[PDB]
Amino acid sequence: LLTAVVIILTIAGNILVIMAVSLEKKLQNATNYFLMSLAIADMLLGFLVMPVSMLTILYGYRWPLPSKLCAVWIYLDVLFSTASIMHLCAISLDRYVAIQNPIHHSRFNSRTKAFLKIIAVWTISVGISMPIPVFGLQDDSKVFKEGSCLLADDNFVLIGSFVSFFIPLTIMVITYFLTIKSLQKEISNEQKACKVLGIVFFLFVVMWCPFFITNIMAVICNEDVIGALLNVFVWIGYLSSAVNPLVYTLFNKTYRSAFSRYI
Ligand SMILES: COc1cc(CCN)cc(OC)c1OC
Repeated sequence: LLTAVVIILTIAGNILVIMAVSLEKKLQNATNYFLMSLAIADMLLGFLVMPVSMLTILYGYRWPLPSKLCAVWIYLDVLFSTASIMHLCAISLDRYVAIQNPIHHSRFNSRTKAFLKIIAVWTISVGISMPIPVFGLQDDSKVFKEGSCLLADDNFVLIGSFVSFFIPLTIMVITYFLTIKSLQKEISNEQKACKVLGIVFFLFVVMWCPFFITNIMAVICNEDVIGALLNVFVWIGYLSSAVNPLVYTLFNKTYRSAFSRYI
């Protein structure tokens, strides 16, 4: 099956990134520590969540797993997906701040800033993903629907899709536009950086955008077609966790050398 390839690529990429950060003396700085935290989140998703979804695919969408375990499963899904999304948003904000005024960025570029950023993004993701365990375990009807298990809370879906992908999307759009308008004011290094930023932004938009917009159209509005579209797009969005470890690292020569050495 095609879904078994994605889990293999996710875990392979995150192992390679983790060993590249940990076993290299030159890559150990704040940015690669934030990237390591992102890789940790993507590994936790691709280890605890995606094989369960593959078992759901194989089992005909009746839930073999315990019912109570589905609510915590949705909790882990939302937790790790939000963690990845605001990790990318914080990466984009840090890139814009470091590119617009590089002198003032180096005055406060210690490891304390990176630790505070990691703490902030994980606390934000935990707070966003907080109600699913508390309300889903008390009432089983809020997470189950005719054997299949999905978020049946419409208002929670709207709020947690507006605060997790419609604030970060506009933040990333604004920072990408401003970073493009900042580097163009000045040179193959800057053009290569612009190409990399554009590739990253458009890959993120292409990978993640259809899932949230069809999730919104599922609730705000033919049910089988929308359900199948959400079914395909939630697996398309899982492919982004196997792409961010590669794209954010392979543009460096040291990362390419380390990945060729370790394999
Ligand atoms: C918070 O954003 C979400 C992120 C995912 C990631 C799914 N792989 C699923 C959701 O609903 C279950 C979300 O809330 C609507």
